[PDB]
Amino acid sequence: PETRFLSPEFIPPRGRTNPLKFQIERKDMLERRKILHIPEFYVGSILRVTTADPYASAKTSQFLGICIQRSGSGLGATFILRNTIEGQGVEICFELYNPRIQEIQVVKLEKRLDNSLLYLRDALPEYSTFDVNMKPITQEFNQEVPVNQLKVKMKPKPWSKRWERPKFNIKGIRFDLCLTEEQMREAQKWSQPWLEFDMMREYDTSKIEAAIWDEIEASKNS
Amino acid sequence: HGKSVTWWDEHLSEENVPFVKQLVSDENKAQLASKLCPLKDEPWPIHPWEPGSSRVGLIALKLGMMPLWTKDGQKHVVTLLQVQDCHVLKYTPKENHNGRMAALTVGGKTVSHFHKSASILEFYQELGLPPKQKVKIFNVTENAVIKPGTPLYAAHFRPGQYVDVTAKTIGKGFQGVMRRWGFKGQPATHGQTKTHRRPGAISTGDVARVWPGTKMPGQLGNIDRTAFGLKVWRINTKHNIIYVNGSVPGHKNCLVKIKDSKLPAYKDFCKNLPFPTYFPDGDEEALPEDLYDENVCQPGAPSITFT
Amino acid sequence: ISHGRVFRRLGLGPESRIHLLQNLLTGLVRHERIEASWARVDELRGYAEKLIDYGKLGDTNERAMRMADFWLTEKDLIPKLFQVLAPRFQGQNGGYTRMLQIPNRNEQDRAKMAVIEYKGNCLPPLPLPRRDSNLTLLNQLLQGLRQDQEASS
Amino acid sequence: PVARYPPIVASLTAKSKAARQRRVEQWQATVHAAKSVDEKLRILTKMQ
Amino acid sequence: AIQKMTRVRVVDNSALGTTPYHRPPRCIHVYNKTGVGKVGDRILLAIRGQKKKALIVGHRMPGPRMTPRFDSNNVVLLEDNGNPVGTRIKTPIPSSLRQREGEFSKVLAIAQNFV
Amino acid sequence: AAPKNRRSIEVNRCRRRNPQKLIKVKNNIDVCPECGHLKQKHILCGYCYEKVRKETAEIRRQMGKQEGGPFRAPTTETVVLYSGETPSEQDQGKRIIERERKRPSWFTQN
RNA sequence: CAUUGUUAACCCAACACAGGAGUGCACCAAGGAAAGAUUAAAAGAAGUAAAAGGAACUCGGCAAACACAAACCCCGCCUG
RNA sequence: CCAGCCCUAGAACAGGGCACA
Ligand SMILES: [Mg+2]
Ligand SMILES: [Mg+2]
Ligand SMILES: [Mg+2]
Ligand SMILES: [Mg+2]
Ligand SMILES: [Mg+2]
Ligand SMILES: [Mg+2]
Ligand SMILES: [Mg+2]
Ligand SMILES: [Mg+2]
Ligand SMILES: [Mg+2]
Ligand SMILES: [Mg+2]
Ligand SMILES: [Mg+2]
Ligand SMILES: [Mg+2]
Ligand SMILES: [Mg+2]
Ligand SMILES: [Mg+2]
Ligand SMILES: [Mg+2]
Ligand SMILES: [Mg+2]
Ligand SMILES: [Mg+2]
Ligand SMILES: [Mg+2]
Ligand SMILES: [Mg+2]
Ligand SMILES: [Mg+2]
Ligand SMILES: [Mg+2]
Ligand SMILES: [Mg+2]
Ligand SMILES: [Mg+2]
Ligand SMILES: [Zn+2]
Repeated sequence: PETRFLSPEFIPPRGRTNPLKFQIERKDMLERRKILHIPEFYVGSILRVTTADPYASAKTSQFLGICIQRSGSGLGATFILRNTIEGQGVEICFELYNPRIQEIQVVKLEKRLDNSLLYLRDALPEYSTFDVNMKPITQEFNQEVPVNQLKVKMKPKPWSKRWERPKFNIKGIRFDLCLTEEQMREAQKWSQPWLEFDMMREYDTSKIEAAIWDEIEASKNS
Repeated sequence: HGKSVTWWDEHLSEENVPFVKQLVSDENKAQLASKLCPLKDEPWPIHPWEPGSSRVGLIALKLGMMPLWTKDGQKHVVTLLQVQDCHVLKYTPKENHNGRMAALTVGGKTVSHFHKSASILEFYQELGLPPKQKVKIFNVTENAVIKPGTPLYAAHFRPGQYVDVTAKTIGKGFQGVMRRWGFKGQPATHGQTKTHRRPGAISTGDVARVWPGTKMPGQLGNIDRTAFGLKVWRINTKHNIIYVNGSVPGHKNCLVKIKDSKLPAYKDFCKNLPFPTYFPDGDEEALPEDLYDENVCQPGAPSITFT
Repeated sequence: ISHGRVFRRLGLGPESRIHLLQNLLTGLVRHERIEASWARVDELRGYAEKLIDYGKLGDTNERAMRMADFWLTEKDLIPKLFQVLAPRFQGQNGGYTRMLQIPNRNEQDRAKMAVIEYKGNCLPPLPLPRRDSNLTLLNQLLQGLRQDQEASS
Repeated sequence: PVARYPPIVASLTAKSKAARQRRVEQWQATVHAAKSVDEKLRILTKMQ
Repeated sequence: AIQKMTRVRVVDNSALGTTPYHRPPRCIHVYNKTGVGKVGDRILLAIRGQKKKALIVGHRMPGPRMTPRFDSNNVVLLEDNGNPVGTRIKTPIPSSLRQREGEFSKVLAIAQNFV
Repeated sequence: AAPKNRRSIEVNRCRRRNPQKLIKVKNNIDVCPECGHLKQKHILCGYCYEKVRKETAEIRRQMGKQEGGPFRAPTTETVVLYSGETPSEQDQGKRIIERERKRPSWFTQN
């Protein structure tokens, strides 16, 4: 069976903006995708993006790295790539629908245990080093985007943020080696269990996704 | 006689309320369809463009914000203004309004009849149009007058132009001085007692009073503000959307008065544009779906690269 | 500034508000018609709608099961919720509850009180404010207008 | 594939008499689970 | 964003950047009118107890889109006459610096990596 | 801060008799066509609501007396019937409450 | 087979006061309710979080803080 | 015209909506 994959940018926000703006922006982003092939990728997959830089030797500039996070709504979708170059980690926030992008190539379609793995700033450099000249990995559709269960180490405290707080809900961090039982018990004082059973702060966009899927199919058949 | 209050739903029935809604809805639809072709019924004599002439504006609805990339690689931020319904309600003569320039009254989007008073409803009945939400006045010259009751389209402006935008900003209510005027507060914890956000001294000693121009906490946000010199990039004809560069004062889904830029640098730019307004019946030709500027990177682009 | 907000502050904070709404929803599910403060009932309306939507989702859905386990404090209501209220609401989409403002409480607080009630309950009907009969003057004139409009087509 | 329902026992942190009885049953089960008769008597007679 | 009292890291191979010291090289003053410096603004440093000039290569604050954001405030030593005292730069450098070649000619001539 | 002088009765009246502080007359008052009492146009009738509340209290008291346990809730639908009534085929299979009082006028059979 | 004390939600603080209270028992099998009902303006008190910087504010790193460390002077042996 | 219900409008008072769905 084939599972439908809707890109994160097509999901409109929770605000009360008029849907006509979202329709126009979806039409424009589909017309942009008609020329620029934006492939399928999730949080943690490794990509290579080609940008048009005027001040380089060649007009094209390649950058390969792991996707940190993707966020936005419509034509303003952004995704952050992380890569360690000669010991100095570098993060670049690319825009999906930018005209200066020449080519996007997913070299390893792979998910991870966390939807927003911003903790790579505090992780060890071994998990941010990636070979720029790596070869693209082709997988079969029946693999269903295998989720990589990789427990990541951590640099000593302090960290960039408080990844131990329940507001992040992170599983990809190996806490039993870096934090103590007292710290774990203290970090639970900021837990809000009622936000999971609130039943009202959720965003249900089933019919919205259905309409967007129908519109995308119509644009493809056009 | 202590007469009570009465609304339009109190005395109606379950079988009459939908009938009334439909009877007003199809009436408004028929009126907007009859007023859809103004150039064939009785248009006023179109005067030629003059160097010291001005043009009427529009009243649109601020939808939201979007990015827009230019061919040079730069990225600007545009705001979408939807021209839902722009109708010339009444025309006040120059001598009767200002003595220098004539005045045109423009109405915004359609609203319900069941919440307007008797005088406004009588005016709109004598005009033949449904009531409008926001009613604005535009000061134009005596040669760009239009007959009242004529609809206006977002094609009134062409890709590449400077305009002005007037609207009520986001009213933040009675706010403190630090948020209103930007006064700095006192230090947080070096001993200050009940003074973390106070404005401090408000005047001097020998004056024995405060001056009328003293900045103090008060109402903030709900006021008519105008931004000048906003460039328009893209004009959508199908949905009547205008892409105005920069920030537009006013919350989303609000009415916004658009007019030609009265800046001295763009005073004589109305020469190539349609002088009275955009008449779709005069040219007998349908404009493209999206009128792009000479620098806007269109959605269908070859992914330009530098050379 | 309080722009663009949907939840109102109640109790001693967020968790206290959640617990108060939980108790009110438990009482509503148990008695099928309750009365409280107008703001509390207006807030409880949406939570009750969502609870009915979750109850209609089936018994084996462990998500809805644990949701009802969290919300319904008295566990003798979850079988009731899944086998009385959810089955009787199948064709109805969002018309599950009815809220009406009652006169102010006779106590000295004089608070604005409302009553919420699940439709199709085994209780006497509330004195709902009904529309006027079609035999009224204005309704008869509108019926004449409707007949003329139908004869014109 | 099978309806999994929670037990119908009363709550534990409530003020009701059923909750008090449940707490009584809980400490009685604690006494039952106690291993030595010394600790059993200690828990049974710690109240004065 | 690099301002006063920021502990920066000298990248280019120089004596002042290689010899350890009992105090890290902190900032002195941003030559821009705003007290906040960005990528490509001349800065003053107090390295090993003496004054020197430097150029900001990269900072840890998220900047414009498609702009690299490093994990350390890397700066390269610069002389008063506009010449870098170092020999070569190993860490990557944002390609946006090559826009203004007139003022960063000799500083970028020793750069090996451009990102 | 301390007041400097005693405010005169003229200014006192001009302050505490302004229409902003006077109780405004509410003109949304109407009569209940059912029982003839008074009610507002957006609020239920107090008399009718009191009748419904008394009847609901009696019904709930009887349905709780039927269930000798606090956590013994009905697992099926419930139906209330009065003297002079028999459960029909559509009313069979549900929990039944029986009242000695006759069925009032406002309560519909349904 | 004498006489006396066997109640109580209590005493002292002008009060049904966020205060002062000796001893034996376990931290609940015993006591109570932070909210009169709304809206969520400013300022004020408290808490939580905050990108880049990490004391550049200030007499003073006062308070606060993912730390809760090492040293040098003045005065007083130290505990009190 | 402002009973009532909402608001990106608001301390109260004011202001804009409640016909397309
Ligand atoms: Mg506001
Ligand atoms: Mg400050
Ligand atoms: Mg002090
Ligand atoms: Mg003090
Ligand atoms: Mg303070
Ligand atoms: Mg004077
Ligand atoms: Mg020195
Ligand atoms: Mg006693
Ligand atoms: Mg209290
Ligand atoms: Mg209170
Ligand atoms: Mg309260
Ligand atoms: Mg405040
Ligand atoms: Mg604070
Ligand atoms: Mg903190
Ligand atoms: Mg900080
Ligand atoms: Mg930080
Ligand atoms: Mg200073
Ligand atoms: Mg200082
Ligand atoms: Mg301290
Ligand atoms: Mg310390
Ligand atoms: Mg320390
Ligand atoms: Mg001593
Ligand atoms: Mg009004
Ligand atoms: Zn009545």
